[PDB]
Amino acid sequence: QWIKDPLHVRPIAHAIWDPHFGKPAIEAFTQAGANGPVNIAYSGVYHWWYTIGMRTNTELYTGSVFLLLFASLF
Amino acid sequence: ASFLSSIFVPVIGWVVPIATFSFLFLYIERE
Amino acid sequence: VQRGSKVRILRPESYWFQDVGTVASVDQSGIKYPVIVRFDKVNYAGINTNNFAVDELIEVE
Amino acid sequence: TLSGKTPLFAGSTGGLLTKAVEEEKYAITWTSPKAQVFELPTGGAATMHEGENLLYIARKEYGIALGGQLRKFKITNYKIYRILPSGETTFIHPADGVFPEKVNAGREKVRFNARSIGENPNPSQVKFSGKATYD
Amino acid sequence: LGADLTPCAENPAFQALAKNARNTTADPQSGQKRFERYSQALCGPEGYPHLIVDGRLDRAGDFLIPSILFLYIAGWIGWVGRAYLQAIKKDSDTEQKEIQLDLGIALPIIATGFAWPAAAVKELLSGELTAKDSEITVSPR
Amino acid sequence: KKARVIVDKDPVPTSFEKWAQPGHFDRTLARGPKTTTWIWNLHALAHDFDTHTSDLEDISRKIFAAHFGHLAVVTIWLSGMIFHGAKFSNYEAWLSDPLNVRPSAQVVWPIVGQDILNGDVGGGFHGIQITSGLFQVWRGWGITNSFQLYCTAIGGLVLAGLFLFAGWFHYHKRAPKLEWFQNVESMLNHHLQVLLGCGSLGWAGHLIHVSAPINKLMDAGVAVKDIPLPHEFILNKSLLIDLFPGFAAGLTPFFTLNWGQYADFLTFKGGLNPVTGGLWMTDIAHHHLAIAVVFIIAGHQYRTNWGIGHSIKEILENHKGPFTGEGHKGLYENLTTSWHAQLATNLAFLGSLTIIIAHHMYAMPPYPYLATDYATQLCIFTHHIWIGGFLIVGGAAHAAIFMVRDYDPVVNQNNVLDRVIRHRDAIISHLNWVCIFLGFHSFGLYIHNDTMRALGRPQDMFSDTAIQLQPVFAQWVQNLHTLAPGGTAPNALEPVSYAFGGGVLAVGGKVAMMPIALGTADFLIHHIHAFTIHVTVLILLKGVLFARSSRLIPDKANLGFRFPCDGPGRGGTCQVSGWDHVFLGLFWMYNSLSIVIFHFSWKMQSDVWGTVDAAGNVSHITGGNFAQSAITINGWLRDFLWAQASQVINSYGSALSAYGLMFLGAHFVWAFSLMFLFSGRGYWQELIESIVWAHNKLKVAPAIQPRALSITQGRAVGVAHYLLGGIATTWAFFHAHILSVG
Amino acid sequence: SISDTQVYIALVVALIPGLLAWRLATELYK
Amino acid sequence: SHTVKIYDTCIGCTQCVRACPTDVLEMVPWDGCKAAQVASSPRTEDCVGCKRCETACPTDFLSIRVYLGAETTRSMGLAY
Amino acid sequence: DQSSYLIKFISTAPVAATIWLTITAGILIEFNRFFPDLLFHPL
Ligand code: CLA
Ligand code: CLA
Ligand code: CLA
Ligand code: CLA
Ligand SMILES: CC1=C(/C=C/C(C)=C/C=C/C(C)=C/C=C/C=C(C)/C=C/C=C(C)/C=C/C2=C(C)CCCC2(C)C)C(C)(C)CCC1
Ligand SMILES: CC1=C(/C=C/C(C)=C/C=C/C(C)=C\C=C\C=C(C)\C=C\C=C(C)\C=C\C2=C(C)CCCC2(C)C)C(C)(C)CCC1
Ligand SMILES: CC1=C(C/C=C(\C)CCC[C@H](C)CCC[C@H](C)CCCC(C)C)C(=O)c2ccccc2C1=O
Ligand code: SF4
Ligand code: SF4
Repeated sequence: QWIKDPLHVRPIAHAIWDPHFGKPAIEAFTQAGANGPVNIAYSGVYHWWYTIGMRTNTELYTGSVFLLLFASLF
Repeated sequence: ASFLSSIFVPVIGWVVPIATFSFLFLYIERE
Repeated sequence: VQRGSKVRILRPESYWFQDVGTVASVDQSGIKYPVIVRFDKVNYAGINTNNFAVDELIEVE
Repeated sequence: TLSGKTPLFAGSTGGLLTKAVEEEKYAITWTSPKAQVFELPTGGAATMHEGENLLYIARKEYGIALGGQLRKFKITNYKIYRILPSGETTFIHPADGVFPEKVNAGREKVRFNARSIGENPNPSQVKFSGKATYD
Repeated sequence: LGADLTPCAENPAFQALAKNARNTTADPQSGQKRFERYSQALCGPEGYPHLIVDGRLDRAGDFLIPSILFLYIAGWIGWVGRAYLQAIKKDSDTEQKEIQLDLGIALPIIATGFAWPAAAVKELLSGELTAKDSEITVSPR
Repeated sequence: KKARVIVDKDPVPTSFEKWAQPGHFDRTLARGPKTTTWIWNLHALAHDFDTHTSDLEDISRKIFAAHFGHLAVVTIWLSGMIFHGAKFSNYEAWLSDPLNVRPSAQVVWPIVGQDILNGDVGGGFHGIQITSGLFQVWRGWGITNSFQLYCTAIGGLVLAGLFLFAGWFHYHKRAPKLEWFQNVESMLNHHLQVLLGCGSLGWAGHLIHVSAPINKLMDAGVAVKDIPLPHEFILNKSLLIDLFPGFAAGLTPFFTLNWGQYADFLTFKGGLNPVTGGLWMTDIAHHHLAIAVVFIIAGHQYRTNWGIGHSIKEILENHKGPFTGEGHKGLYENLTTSWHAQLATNLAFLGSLTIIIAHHMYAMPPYPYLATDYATQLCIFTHHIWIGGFLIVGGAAHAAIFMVRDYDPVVNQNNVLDRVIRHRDAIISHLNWVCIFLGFHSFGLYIHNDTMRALGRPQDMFSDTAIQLQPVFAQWVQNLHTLAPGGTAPNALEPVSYAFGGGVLAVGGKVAMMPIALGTADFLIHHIHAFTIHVTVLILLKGVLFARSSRLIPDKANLGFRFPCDGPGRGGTCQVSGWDHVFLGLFWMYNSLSIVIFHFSWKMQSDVWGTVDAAGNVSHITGGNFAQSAITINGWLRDFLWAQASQVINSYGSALSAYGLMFLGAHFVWAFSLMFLFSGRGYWQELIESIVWAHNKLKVAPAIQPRALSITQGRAVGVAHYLLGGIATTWAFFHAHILSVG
Repeated sequence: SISDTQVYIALVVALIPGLLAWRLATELYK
Repeated sequence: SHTVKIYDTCIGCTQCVRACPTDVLEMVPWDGCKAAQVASSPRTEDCVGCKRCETACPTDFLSIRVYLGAETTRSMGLAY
Repeated sequence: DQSSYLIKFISTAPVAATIWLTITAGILIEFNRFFPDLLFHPL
């Protein structure tokens, strides 16, 4: 989604699963066109990954599984 | 797959601490 | 060195290392640090005297 | 072996804890010329008896501290004993009956370095060895 | 010089500030007299005098002249201070003369402190300014 | 034996010799400086008279002479305040228009642009607005012109002169012997009967003859010039009769017990004068008369020279019971042989009294046009709370100093003091627990609330609209005090304070005082006060009870009151001394009182102070935001500190700019303190070594060898700058805020 | 987003460095 | 326990021994100084590491040194 | 002599400093009273 409009869409870091949240808080953290409560990413990883040619969640996923195996090798 | 959050967050929150603190407590008090 | 001789200290752990002191007395015996040297300025403990060996002193006067 | 009656008003919450039963305990004995008030190691004004007094104490420092106070009462016959849970009483101060500040023949030099403190080796020299720089 | 600097007498922001200039002292013209003086300075966009401290002679008043005047007064104070310390060290009760000033010694030194640059050069070119490193106490290495 | 005047003649010859001999008073300091530590020690030991000489008589004389010195400087100060009132104020303008004109008695000189601080304070006058309440004091005194202040100021300078002479005379010329000083029964008799009793009778006199008439006419809207001078009410009785008919009866009703004949000028009205919003002068008159009688009676208790009376020693010795062994036996000797035991007591109870005064003066504003002067109200409350808190910590310090220096085991064996030492582990362990319990069940409720509000769960909060914690006991006491007039105080018309209940009383447009309703926010903040007081006491009590010894250091009394530690051994013994407990208690006293004055400031602005519509609707200064905001830390940060700091931070280019500068200056001094508190001597001495090397290199090495401050001085300097910076910040904050909104 | 299967593969692949991290940690303790 | 080493710069003033709150130190015969006695540390198991002995020592630099080592019940000064 | 004792007291560090810094402050305050607002030396 962020690829299509990088200047207006907010990058999501990860999902929030917190039992302690009330409904107002869940509503408050439901942002950046997410279905549930999420944290906006401020690490600039989206910008970085987009610049270096990644365009799909499948590519990001394949990157993550490779890095597990690369961590495993070390 | 979202249901995994309902499993993992409680495990990392309770099961892992209890298991880790229980073991480390028994290890530091072992004579 | 003898009584009244101004001496510079060569002991590196001495508060007065490379400072001038006056020889108060030299104990005529076989003790390792016979020369009692008084100083104008006190150390961190507030003492102004200390025993030194002749090799730890340079007579300046 | 420890003779002496417990001083009057010797009671306080600053006395022996479970350590005295489990690890080790100390006693300090002294002969007083007269019954007189003295401050206990851990607070409270106790009363010495005329004659042999026995005070149980948690730490040897209590004994040495009280000893210092007994010296102000012109009393120098105080003896400190370490007592183990097996009831193994050991006379520990003054070690050889003479007070350590007074010189006594028979005592050997312990942990004496035949050098000035400036002449210790560098930590780099004794690195990966058992010995320290003050050995 | 740079960053939207104009002469203060040309900057509209300055003139706007000058018209509402607050009187510093009892003198009721002190507010206007300030902006009359500051007109010769370089002003930023907001109309505050910016000082140029690069050693430009046309801006010598900004930092260069204050610098010379400070170094002359500070050097006086330091020299007079040093002079007195060296004077009392030749006496017996030197420590007492530190906390309780010998005005007999101090005031003549203070008076002759105007000529400190000459005294500083003379003492620099006599090896009488510094002590030898071998004769100064240091820590074990 | 008999109390009598017995002095030594010419004990100390007067000469400037010793003025030229700094540190003459201490044998160690007399030898002179070798290091810069000497210069600090000089000031540190200057007034520690017990270390000067062993002789208790010589110490007693020094203390008696020093007190005349301190009375002289306080009289110079009070004379200065009144003089500045007479010469450099808008007092006369403020009398003519109390509600509109702003009190000011400090005019700044026009230099480097600081004349901006001379703001428009009303009465065609430019100066710094004063918050000391001097104008309300002088109005209460019945002072109506600048000449009366000039007379009072000069009178003060003469009294300050007399106090200086007294101090010189009673030290250098006619110094009382120790016998004199130890007449505690005679001193209590004279101080209860003359100082307090006759002072209160005297003042009742002034109130009845001068203040009440002059204030009554001013409240009737009579012009200040038209009001008769205070002596005209004595010389011309007719004028006084017109205001108070009871004076027609003369002095016969007093002697014949027909006291109802004075019911018009000796009242028990209660509440506040509706014109001024202060207490009734006639109530204040009767108070001071009643006080005077009770004091003059009270000060005939102690036996002096005529057998009749109590001996305090016998009273103390007789008060013992089955829990307390010998009871109060030996305490008379403690309090008559140790000045530190008396200073401990007097600082503890004067400090406690000053806090009572703070509370009683806001709730029952005793001066005319005080209640509506919200700037004065806030400032005098905060001021007297601070003085109170410092004095209490001083009490604890000097209690610990007594325990280390002046405590005798022989005098104090199996008495209340001895027996508290013997269960000090039980005292401190229980006080430790109640501190943790109060901490969790007071502060933890704020953390609960912050978290619930943050998680969008206001229904789960501790609040009036959620889980309520109503202070039912304080609510019940408020009701009893509100029902008192006509009921359990039949001859009272109004309650003692409108804070307890009754109506909103309003003077001008503004609320003088109204009922201070207590809810969950008031329950929570009261249990924060309980917490922060119990922790301060834990520190200070631990300081006093473990000053002489502990399970860690048996011979702590030998190390003294003020020593940095007994070395890194036993795990480390940093700050074991009674001095170091005072050091730590000061931070907790500061923390405690900060929340007290913040509580007062916000609660008064949200729930009490504000404007009153013609209809009678009260619009508060912060619109009753306390109930919902003061139940979270975020609410304190946002609605109190952030919100009310707007005035101090936006003060530059105005008459309040000084408070903006003080605010930053104080933030700086506070932060500077952290250098001293967080660091240690070792680092600074090693840095000084290198700096000394450079001074040696250029032959400017001082004869008085530079030293890093002592470990204790490091801490003393730390806590000094911390308290100065912290308190000064709040001072600048409070002023800038309340001089804008209040 | 990524499928439930892909998430389950990642978890199973993550057991590999999980196991090897344990083996390294135990070996480093010796 | 802590280690307390004595150095040959000792003048046998006895001040360290007198200072010690747990009788670690004692004076023993010696020919090295005029006082004809040197400080010794036979009972370092009783040393709490207070460094009162170092504060007492009048020599420059110190002739007695405490090197804080393994902490025990006695060295930690615990009555429990 | 009592004069000598006063002079010694006046010449003591804190009194000497007070007199000297009061004179220094006095000089600076008066210069700024008669010549205010000197941000730089005019040319
Ligand atoms: C890090 C992960 C974590 C997770 C996943 C939770 C989850 C929860 N906490 Mg939180 N909590 C945590 C950390 C965590 N906590 C920490 C660190 C603190 C201290 C700051 C708290 C302080 C806290 C308080 C004060 C409270 C909670 C409560 C809750 C529950 C609220 C949900 C609800 O309303 O249903 C209702 C849910 C229940 C009534 C409980 C469901 C069954 C429980 C979880 C276990 C049943 C037994 C289990 C099978 C076996 C033994 C337990 C354990 C060994 C696994 C929820 C289970 C609230 C609660 O309900 O407490 C019980 C509550 O009052 N928590
Ligand atoms: C005669 C007095 C005098 C002189 C000539 C110097 C000279 C120097 N100081 Mg020293 N210094 C002094 C007094 C003096 N100092 C005093 C009283 C203190 C305590 C505050 C210091 C604390 C100090 C520190 C912490 C440092 C220096 C450093 C230095 C060197 C760099 C310049 C500087 O940093 O100024 C620093 C100036 C101050 C800290 C304020 C000085 C205070 C007053 C104005 C000086 C005293 C005047 C005296 C009362 C006059 C009496 C004269 C009368 C009797 C006739 C330079 C050699 C630095 C250095 O080591 O550089 C290599 C350095 O880091 N000084
Ligand atoms: C009537 C009140 C009173 C009296 C008569 C005394 C008397 C004494 N006190 Mg006690 N004390 C008091 C109140 C009092 N104190 C209070 C309220 C506290 C709590 C802070 C203490 C806490 C206390 C401690 C911790 C100690 C004493 C000690 C002493 C003794 C020596 C004091 C000395 O030499 O100061 C010399 C004066 C100074 C070093 C200067 C003090 C300046 C302070 C720190 C800051 C002032 C800032 C000011 C408010 C704002 C201006 C700032 C501006 C200048 C920048 C002396 C018997 C000492 C003692 O050993 O007893 C035997 C001691 O260690 N007192
Ligand atoms: C915010 C700063 C801060 C805090 C939180 C503390 C906290 C404490 N101080 Mg300290 N103190 C401070 C600053 C602080 N201090 C400073 C700056 C100084 C230097 C002067 C001191 C000097 C000092 C002294 C001299 C003393 C204290 C004491 C105390 C304790 C008082 C008892 C209590 O209330 O326990 C209750 C605990 C709290 C109020 C802390 C917060 C509790 C939270 C809200 C609840 C727990 C939440 C949750 C379960 C966390 C764990 C879960 C997680 C692991 C998943 C308390 C632990 C005193 C003491 O120990 O006596 C008992 C004591 O005598 N302090
Ligand atoms: C403010 C001020 C001031 C002033 C003050 C004053 C002015 C005061 C006064 C005071 C007074 C003016 C007082 C008085 C008082 C009195 C009294 C206290 C009395 C008493 C009496 C009696 C007690 C009586 C008795 C009797 C008789 C005789 C007979 C018959 C019976 C009878 C019993 C009734 C000054 C300047 C210092 C300054 C500062 C401030
Ligand atoms: C031109 C200019 C500039 C620049 C400058 C510079 C860059 C400089 C350099 C300089 C330098 C690079 C220097 C150095 C030096 C060194 C040394 C080595 C020194 C020493 C000194 C001394 C030794 C002194 C002494 C003294 C005196 C003289 C007096 C007082 C006392 C005393 C003793 C302190 C500027 C832009 C800023 C501004 C404009 C102009
Ligand atoms: C900064 C700091 C120092 C260094 C500070 C020192 C040594 C204080 C020195 C400052 C004074 C102001 C020096 C005054 C020197 C002269 C008297 C000034 C003469 C000039 C005037 C007349 C103008 C310590 O010594 C220290 C010790 C223990 C714990 C913490 C700290 C700590 O934090
Ligand atoms: S750190 Fe400082 S206070 Fe603590 S033991 Fe060491 S010297 Fe003493
Ligand atoms: S070690 Fe130091 S204090 Fe101890 S006897 Fe030797 S010189 Fe004296």
